[PDB]
Amino acid sequence: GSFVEMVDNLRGKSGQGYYVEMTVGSPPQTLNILVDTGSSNFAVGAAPHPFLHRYYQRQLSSTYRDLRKGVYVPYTQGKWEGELGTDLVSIPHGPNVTVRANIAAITESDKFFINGSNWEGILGLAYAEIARPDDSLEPFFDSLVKQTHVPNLFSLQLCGAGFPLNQSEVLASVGGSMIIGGIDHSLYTGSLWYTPIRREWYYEVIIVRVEINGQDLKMDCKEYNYDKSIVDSGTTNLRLPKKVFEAAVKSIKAASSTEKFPDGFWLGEQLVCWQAGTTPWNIFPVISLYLMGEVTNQSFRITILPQQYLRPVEDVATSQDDCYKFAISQSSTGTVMGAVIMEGFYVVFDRARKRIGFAVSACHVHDEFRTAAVEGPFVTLDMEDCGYNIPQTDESRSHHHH
Ligand SMILES: CN1C(=O)[C@]2(CC(C)(C)Oc3ccc(-c4cccc(Cl)c4)cc32)N=C1N
Ligand code: NI
Ligand code: NI
Repeated sequence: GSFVEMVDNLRGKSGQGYYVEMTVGSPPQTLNILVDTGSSNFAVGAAPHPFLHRYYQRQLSSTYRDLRKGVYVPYTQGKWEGELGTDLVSIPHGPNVTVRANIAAITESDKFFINGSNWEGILGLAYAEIARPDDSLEPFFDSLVKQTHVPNLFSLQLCGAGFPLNQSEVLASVGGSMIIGGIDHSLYTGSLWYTPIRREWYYEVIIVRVEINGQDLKMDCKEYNYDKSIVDSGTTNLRLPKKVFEAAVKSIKAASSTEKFPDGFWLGEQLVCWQAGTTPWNIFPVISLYLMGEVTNQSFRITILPQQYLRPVEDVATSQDDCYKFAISQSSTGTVMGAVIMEGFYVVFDRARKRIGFAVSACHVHDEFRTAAVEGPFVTLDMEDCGYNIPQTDESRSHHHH
């Protein structure tokens, strides 16, 4: 219940992801790698790029093997692509093991790397189903478990920033822990509650109820999971399906109505500020997501504060003020529980038992009046099915799974 060596092994800049130090090759080449529960490839910069100080040099590794197959991964704003291979991989502030893993050597990319983020690659921690080019490319965590005696579980404590801030010219530093193979009891307090992983592709879960400041949104619960709900350390915001987003914003606007913010604020495109230390936290409501319990007809709730959904961004021009970005945003691809959710909680990705645990994080930002909370059970007699079934395309139906 104590993993001192892996506590505080995450770093990053606010809004630019949390990364862990990894080594690749023989002798070990250190890179900073974004921890991403929303994808399933281990992919690292492997050629010069303007935003990289360093990259994986395959020619310098005696243990590198080329798989003689390329990989191309487009997404909304751009792409990464490169060459598949295997090499020896370790996590210096992780388990004392070295594994041979698939590595996608990124040779070309567009709007992938971010100036100043300080990471050079991505560690996709989700399941094989969503790996590229296909599900036969074994993800890193699968290789780790198979090759070692590391328990099939990892846990994440993402610790977000708060005012006062150290620097005006750079983004706020963030920290956290990725405990590989276990649960560290110093990272949480109170009860640890589990929700089932609905299906092993993304870390998919089911939300059964949503409340804003104690008030039920009263929507068909399938709307909350349209077309999926996932836990994603590779997303900054809490992202909500259109209908849910609009309902949530209406409620948050109403509660906070003493303050008249520009439309740009609610779109996440503009900061709002108060004089240092005077932020009226109490005018902003708590948000509770009720997640399906392990027991039929049970749920538990995770509750977050405005300290989680209003992200601190220090303004060079107004460094005397505390300024915030609204970090709840609209989705067309379902609910995404990103850093806005995860920074409230210690989150246990219990792959062995097909479940995700939540407990109050020992590092969450709060005040003297309210705390992020994990509470249950809530019993609902004859609880409905809140899961959505994504329409099956012919292309996906046509795949064989041998
Ligand atoms: C949603 N999501 C992505 O778009 C993605 C997809 C992938 C192809 C792995 O590329 C990236 C790259 C950077 C970030 C990023 C960039 C800045 C901050 C953060 Cl948290 C992540 C997120 C992703 N992984 C995700 N989970
Ligand atoms: Ni080191
Ligand atoms: Ni076949």
